[PDB]
Amino acid sequence: MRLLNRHSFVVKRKVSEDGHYNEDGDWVASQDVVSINCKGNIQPYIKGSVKNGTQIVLPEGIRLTDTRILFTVAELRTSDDVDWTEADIVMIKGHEYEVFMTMDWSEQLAHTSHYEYIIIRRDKMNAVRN
Amino acid sequence: QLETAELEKGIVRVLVDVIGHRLARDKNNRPNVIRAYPSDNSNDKGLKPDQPFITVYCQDATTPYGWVLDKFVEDDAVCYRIAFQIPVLITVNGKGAHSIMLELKQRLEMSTTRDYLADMTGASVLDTGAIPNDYTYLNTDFENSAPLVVTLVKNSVLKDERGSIIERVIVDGELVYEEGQEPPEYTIHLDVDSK
Repeated sequence: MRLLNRHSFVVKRKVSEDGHYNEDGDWVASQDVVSINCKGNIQPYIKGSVKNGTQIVLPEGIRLTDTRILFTVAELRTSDDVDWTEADIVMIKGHEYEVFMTMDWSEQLAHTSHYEYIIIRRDKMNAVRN
Repeated sequence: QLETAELEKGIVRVLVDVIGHRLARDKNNRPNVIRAYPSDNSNDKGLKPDQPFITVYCQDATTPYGWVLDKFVEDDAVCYRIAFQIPVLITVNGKGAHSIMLELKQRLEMSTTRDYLADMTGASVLDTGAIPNDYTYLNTDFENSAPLVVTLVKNSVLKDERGSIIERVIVDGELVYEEGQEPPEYTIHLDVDSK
């Protein structure tokens, strides 16, 4: 019973890596997004500044943010400006997450090679298309 | 009407045609002119484009020209015209950014370019600031950036859907001999219509 596959989530990958800038000037993300279940371990990230499940009392309201670490064997990507990659979205309890920062232990050992990801909850924002 | 989003869109199309022969091309062979802080629906961010690319950013929108420039009456609606002044920040990033930025300045003064910019935006250039040759340290090397603050002026016309203009006047007047005289000496009743 590997702990590396305890939790099971759904990842949205922008498979059709297009991500072009329209003639007007705005950003048009990939039109084709697929959602396939993966497996991994999601744990709170405890390191100094990083805040987990912390409500921030702004003079505009109360915003909530969190940062979890993700141990998994899947090769989730992150937004890259050279290969025109556009990150991966993890889901916990419905809320969308983003894979900022990556550690790549892919080849090192035999039965223990794994990726470590830092997933961050996406802030609430009004959505406009382009 | 004035919309900052539309103004930035209009500028980007102009910069593509005006200064495009010196920037980079994407997979659709489109010169890399982007709007600042790119973002699609919700939180879908935008990747940093290739080198020599141009970023357009409308800094703010001030009105130092008075609250209302004029108030006219359209068909059946009162229309206010306010005068705005929009500082747009055009910045070129990449190696040899200063040379690229200098060409645009010497090209933003040509009458043909400004006439093109006057169309599809509706604004006219007021002045162009100075170009600082900026070197910033990203992670390993220094990225050249040449910001420039182009100041635009535009008139925005908005209609007040609660105008209800005057079309009839009813005047009641009295003539007296001294201040008082509860019974007026002569009474005037007027009724003027637009028909």
